[PDB]
Amino acid sequence: TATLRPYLSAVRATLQAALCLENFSSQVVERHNKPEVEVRSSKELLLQPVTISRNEKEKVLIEGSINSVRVSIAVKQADEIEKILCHKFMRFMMMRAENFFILRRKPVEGYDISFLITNFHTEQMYKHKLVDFVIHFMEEIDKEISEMKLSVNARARIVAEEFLKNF
Amino acid sequence: MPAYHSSLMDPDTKLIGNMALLPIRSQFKGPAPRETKDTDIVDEAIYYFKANVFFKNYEIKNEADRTLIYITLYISECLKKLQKCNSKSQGEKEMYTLGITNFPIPGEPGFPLNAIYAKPANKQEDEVMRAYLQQLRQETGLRLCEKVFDPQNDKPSKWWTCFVKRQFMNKSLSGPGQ
Amino acid sequence: MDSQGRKVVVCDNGTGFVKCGYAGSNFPEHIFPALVGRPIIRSTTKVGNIEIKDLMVGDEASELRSMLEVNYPMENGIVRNWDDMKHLWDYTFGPEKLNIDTRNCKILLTEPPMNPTKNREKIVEVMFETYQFSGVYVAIQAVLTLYAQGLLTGVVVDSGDGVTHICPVYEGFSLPHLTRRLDIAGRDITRYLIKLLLLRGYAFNHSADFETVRMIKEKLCYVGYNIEQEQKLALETTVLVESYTLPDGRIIKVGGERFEAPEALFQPHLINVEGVGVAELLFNTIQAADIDTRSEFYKHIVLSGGSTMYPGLPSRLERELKQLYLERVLKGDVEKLSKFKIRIEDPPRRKHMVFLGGAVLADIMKDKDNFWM
Amino acid sequence: GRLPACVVDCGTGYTKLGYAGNTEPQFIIPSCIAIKESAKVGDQAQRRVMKGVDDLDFFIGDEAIEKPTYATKWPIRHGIVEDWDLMERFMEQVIFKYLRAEPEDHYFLLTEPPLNTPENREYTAEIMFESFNVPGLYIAVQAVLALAASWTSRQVGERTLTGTVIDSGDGVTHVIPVAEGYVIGSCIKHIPIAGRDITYFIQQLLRDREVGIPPEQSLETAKAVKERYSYVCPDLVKEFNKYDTDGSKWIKQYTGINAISKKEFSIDVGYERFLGPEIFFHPEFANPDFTQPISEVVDEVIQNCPIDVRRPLYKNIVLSGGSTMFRDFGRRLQRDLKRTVDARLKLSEELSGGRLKPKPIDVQVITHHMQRYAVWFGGSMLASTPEFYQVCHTKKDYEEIGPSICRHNPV
Amino acid sequence: MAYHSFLVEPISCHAWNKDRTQIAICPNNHEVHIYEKSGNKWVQVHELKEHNGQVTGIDWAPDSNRIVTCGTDRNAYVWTLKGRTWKPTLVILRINRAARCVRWAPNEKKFAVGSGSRVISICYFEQENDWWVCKHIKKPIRSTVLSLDWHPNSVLLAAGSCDFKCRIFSAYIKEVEERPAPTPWGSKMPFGELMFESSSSCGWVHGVCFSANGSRVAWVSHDSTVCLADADKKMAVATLASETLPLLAVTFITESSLVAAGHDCFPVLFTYDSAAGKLSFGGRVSQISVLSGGKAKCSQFCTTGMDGGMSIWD
Amino acid sequence: RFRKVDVGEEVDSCLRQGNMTAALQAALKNPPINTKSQAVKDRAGSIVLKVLISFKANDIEKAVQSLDKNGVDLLMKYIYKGFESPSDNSSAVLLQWHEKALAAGGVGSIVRVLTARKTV
Ligand SMILES: Nc1ncnc2c1ncn2[C@@H]1O[C@H](COP(=O)(O)OP(=O)(O)O)[C@@H](O)[C@H]1O
Ligand SMILES: Nc1ncnc2c1ncn2[C@@H]1O[C@H](COP(=O)(O)OP(=O)(O)O)[C@@H](O)[C@H]1O
Ligand SMILES: [Mg+2]
Ligand SMILES: [Mg+2]
Repeated sequence: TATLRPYLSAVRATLQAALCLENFSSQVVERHNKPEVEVRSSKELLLQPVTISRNEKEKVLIEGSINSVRVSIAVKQADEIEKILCHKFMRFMMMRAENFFILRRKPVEGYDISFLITNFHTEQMYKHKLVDFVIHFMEEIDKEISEMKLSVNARARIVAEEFLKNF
Repeated sequence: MPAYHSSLMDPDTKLIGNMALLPIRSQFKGPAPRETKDTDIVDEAIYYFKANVFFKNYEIKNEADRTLIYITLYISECLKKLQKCNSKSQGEKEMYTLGITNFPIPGEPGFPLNAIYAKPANKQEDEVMRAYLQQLRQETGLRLCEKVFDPQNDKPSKWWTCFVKRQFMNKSLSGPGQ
Repeated sequence: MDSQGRKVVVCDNGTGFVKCGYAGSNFPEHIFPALVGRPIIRSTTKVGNIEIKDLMVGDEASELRSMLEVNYPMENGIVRNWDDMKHLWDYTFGPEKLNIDTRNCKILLTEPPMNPTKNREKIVEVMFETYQFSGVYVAIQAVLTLYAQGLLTGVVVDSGDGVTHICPVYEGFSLPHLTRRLDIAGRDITRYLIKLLLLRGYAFNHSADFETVRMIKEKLCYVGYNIEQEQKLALETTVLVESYTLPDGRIIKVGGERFEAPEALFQPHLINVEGVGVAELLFNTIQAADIDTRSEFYKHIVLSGGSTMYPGLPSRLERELKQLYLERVLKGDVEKLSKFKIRIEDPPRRKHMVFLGGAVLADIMKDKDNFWM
Repeated sequence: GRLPACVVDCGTGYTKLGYAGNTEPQFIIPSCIAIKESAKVGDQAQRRVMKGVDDLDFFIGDEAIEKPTYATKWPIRHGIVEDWDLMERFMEQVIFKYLRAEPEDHYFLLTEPPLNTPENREYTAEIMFESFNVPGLYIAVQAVLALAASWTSRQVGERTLTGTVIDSGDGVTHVIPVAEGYVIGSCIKHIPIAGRDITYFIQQLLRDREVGIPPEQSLETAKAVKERYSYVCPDLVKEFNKYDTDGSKWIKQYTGINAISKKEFSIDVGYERFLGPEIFFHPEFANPDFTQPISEVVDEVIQNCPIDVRRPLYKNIVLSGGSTMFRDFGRRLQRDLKRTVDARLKLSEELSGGRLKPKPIDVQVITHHMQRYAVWFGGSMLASTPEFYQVCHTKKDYEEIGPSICRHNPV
Repeated sequence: MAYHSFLVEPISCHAWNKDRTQIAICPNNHEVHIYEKSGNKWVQVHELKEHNGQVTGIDWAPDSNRIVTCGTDRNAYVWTLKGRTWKPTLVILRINRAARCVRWAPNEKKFAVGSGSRVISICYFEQENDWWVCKHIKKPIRSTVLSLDWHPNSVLLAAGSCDFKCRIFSAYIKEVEERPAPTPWGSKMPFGELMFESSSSCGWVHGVCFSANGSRVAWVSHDSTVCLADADKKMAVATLASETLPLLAVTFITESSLVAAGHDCFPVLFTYDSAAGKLSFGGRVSQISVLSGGKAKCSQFCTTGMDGGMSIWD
Repeated sequence: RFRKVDVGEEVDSCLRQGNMTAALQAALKNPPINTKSQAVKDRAGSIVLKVLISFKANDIEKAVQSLDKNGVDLLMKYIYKGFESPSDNSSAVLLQWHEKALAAGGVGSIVRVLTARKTV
């Protein structure tokens, strides 16, 4: 229902306001330094979580803190075959969360993938290029899904001829 | 660890310099006297050579090791030349031509182990170093000529030439350059 | 200082670090590792122009370790190479570093408790048979903490490089039978960290490498506050992964090993040692004490020694004691625990063998120092 | 169940396949896969990525060692699986072609090299449960199986259940102590010296001396001389003196066949024979940064074990994996240990004035015919038991938890 | 303006020598480095190594010429130039959590360290034991303290809490001062008296500053507001809502105009109307300090950011 | 053992009056922000999203521009409420208000939504 260009622009601006991190040594352990969004041990360091949504299926949650922000996405599963392709796409990507440095090794329940951005990343990597990555991820993922669907048809169509032809 | 360290450092032996001055058995001339027993520091470096070059680490256990590591490097330099020799007779004279070359003395720059050898402080050590280190080389060459050239054809023997590529802890007596 | 103008020095003789200063100084002047070593040729290294002595010692032997086969003369508090031990002191008092260079000035020694008696006595020999010192004393390593902290009652937890000790002191009385040792100290945590990085495919094996994983340990490691929370944050998210640069410039990466290694202090069974973790060995010590003294030990836990520096260790330690007291004293009467006043002295200054109380408050001039006899 | 379980042991040199209960592995094959190749059609636009059904044109095992038109790949290195794409293609063809097993109806026992990271135990479990729908998997410690192979083979009067096993396969050597059926996990040591690096050392040592070896076949001949002529010697420098003086006869000849021209070629075989096996005793010959002789690594293990089990461990050292087959390899390790142990007791004699003489430790190093497959044969005798079927993870457990059911390991 | 980059990584805090000819900056590590104006370029001259963790605050006492530094190490040290070497000095900070901020008072006899311990520690020197000893302002603090600024009287201390509120406390140490002169923020001031507290309830306060006439404070808040509060009026606050990103640092530049910087990475400017109390925005990362002229009439200022380096302005 | 047991813890009359901009100006009169109430917060949104969906695109520009700065900040909090459970197509309209509202309020009007400690 909602078109792509207005929806993406809204997510960009919100995420630009949330990416305002600073370093913060924790209050509740002697000198540990940890992302407040994950440990949630303090509860005045947390920002109000906000959702942007294109329709009832596609939405983004932006959830910030003085030193960290978490972004979690859900994508339109347009048919049964696409659920399986999508889930496995995430797993093989998420399996390299040590190279996608902003990526959590697990999604949030009810979300398909989720990024944890700490102050160290926004100090060590160009902020506007991380946001461009998150936007680019949404610009492509349903093209990248559909391309596998076209190829999975082709594989089966070859396998059928390879069996039937030898009769 | 268990590399072959120098055996001969009996404390009754004189110990001139930063290295064991030792009684090099030769008909050449120098500051060191003549050993009479059948075993000697040049024979020791020759004997242990094929083993020593594989050990990638080597301590200085005593002063005689700072001799032995230098004899080993010169032995390698012998092979770097004898391998080219067309016959044993050339392998002798073209070895003497190497012995009387101006090798960097350990305190001189361009020697590879300047961290490990102290400077010779005065002429009566420095000139002793010139007259000792040549007496090492002059003898060391004449001993390899007899046993690198296997007697059937004065080929430089293959087994020895294998070691031409291998250098004792990858240090070279060519220094930073010849 | 002395009315004779003599100076007085403290040596911690530490199993890993010798630590030296003059009496009354709030700081040591020199901290340096106890390494002693000989030059060794190595294929993997270019031999420099830097001169290597036939025996490097101390700080120099640490920076030039890449050329050196290095020993520790001290192991687990017992001298195991007495010749390198002499050479380490001969370096300490020589022209280099703490240049007293003399017999006339006094030295304090610190010995661990429950120390094999011959170890103590050989030190007292060489101090008078070799340096011919004018004044020497051997102090109970545990009491020096409370002198520096300015206390008289409390239980001293003293995790050095070699061995961990717990020693109660009550209003200045030594209670010896409540001494305990735990054989987990900074050295074992280092070797255990080597093994943890070996699983991640980094090989460290030279003696020169041991100092490198120590420098890793000191900068990246920490003790988990709620070990379940650390494990979930490792499993769920990447933030624990952090880089380090080895001497050759390999940009190695280390992860949950940052907390899995220090945890061995609370779980000796992760290493081969069978026993109880520091918190529970501390709790059993207090519980063995005579019943009225326990009320004060809970309020005056005192921390000493570099292996207590790990981020969060005071917080982790306090949690295990509160939970132990809930489980075994209040018998799960949870809400009562608001009454359990417990406090840990964890002052950020914690090379806690400073000398002020032990020297100047003990003698400006006195018959206490042992003397040539 | 009625159908037997599969036992699939994968090493970095070889893999070993068969159903449980057999006495002996039904396939021994090299751990190699030969994928299809192209004239730079794979490039910066896309590397080794296939389309349609082009990915299924490949082979594994000896069917892949000698095919001309394919690029040979070796997925397992230092025992660890390095490229799971090739390993999964390898596993499929093992199951659906070599074993003929239907994965949905046979339990699998599959082997862990004691070094491997937990992530690799997740990924290997993800294969069998989520790719193949195996009904249940178990991941076995290779060393404990090797001990069980000795245990069932050796005489019932000495079935000690206690010993140190040395498992020098290819990849990495493990030294592992087991006391009365429990792995002492704290004491396990890894030595990087293994059959590959002994091969590589011999390969370099030849290629410097003996050029004439064709580049396609350097590796084959290096393996041959390692297997056929190499031995652990009595004293390193004393061999060099014997090889100089009796060079007429300690030197040997190997004749190879040129794979392309079918001309023969010959090489003189010499110092290669005793260098190599002595890399276990002088690891710095092959690695910059390991130096303890194997005869002194094994001592440190026992000396870290609990005081009661120490002597029994010396009484029963078991040799496992192919590289331990070298001539005299047992004799020398026993001599070095014996010379170390009784000298250690000589100290404690003097610290007690000779007032009491300790009962000297006897040391035994034991060679047995299973050595080429003791890991699989142990695996088969385990997976036969009705107990085994309950130690395995049932597939539902992979559904309720994640793949994390294989995070745990006994180290 | 001009720009220079000292390092790739964040310059977490800076301080200046009295005559500005040197700066101290922390290279995102457990040290502080001092640079000298050797030409246009900067030369590193000294290196203070003693901390055991990342430092997060510096102030370089102008006349006393001594540097205070604190950080997550919890330790703070005051550094004396004992000849050609800076030597540290112990401070018995009783804090149990990470230190976060430090500033010297104008009389240079005391300083204060903020921390995550939910306290401010005021410090003064014991002569008899060579260390600096602390007293804590502790009562209405309830979250970490992010920024400190000292009133011209060296007694009143404004403090930005991560508690959505800006507070002013009398840090009157009787061991160091006569009872302080009367002030519009209130004549009643023992140690730890609560002089003022912001009306709002949202957004962390990153920065606070006192005008050179102490009657106006302004503070800068993560809800993208700058506020100024006036003691010539009855402590009346006025707030400007703005369309910028959050601002991290603020300082006065005249008695009635103000300057700030933040996550937009550029300076911005405000004026304060004495009549209506209305602020206004004039426009144009992590610190601002006036280089010449103080808060009475600024003529240059410096800014250092996480993006690296410092800038100097007009 | 021990370490297991954790310790340490009116609008319709303006709409149908045609100048429906006057309704939205009235809809901002009912903020529940300060209250502890929760059922009222569910009422507050429904009274506004019914208004937001009524506008023609010829007006949604001025309907923002006629607000004060508080009005825009007030509006953005209602916008981020409808996204939490869209109607069958109403996201198509909220994203169109968002375009206008963010043009007037800038990203600063978002930040004091993220930091808003009490909300409608
Ligand atoms: N900041 C630190 N964090 C963790 N470990 C440290 C730190 N500083 C020192 N250590 C460790 O503490 C040990 C040395 O402590 P020390 O008190 O000097 O022992 P000893 O006095 O017995 O030699 C070493 O293992 C060293 O690595
Ligand atoms: N006669 C032999 N002497 C010494 N080593 C051998 C001999 N035959 C085979 N080998 C070694 O045994 C290895 C066989 O594989 P193995 O090590 O048993 O399994 P894995 O691949 O699991 O390590 C060969 O790679 C080779 O290195
Ligand atoms: Mg100590
Ligand atoms: Mg194997």
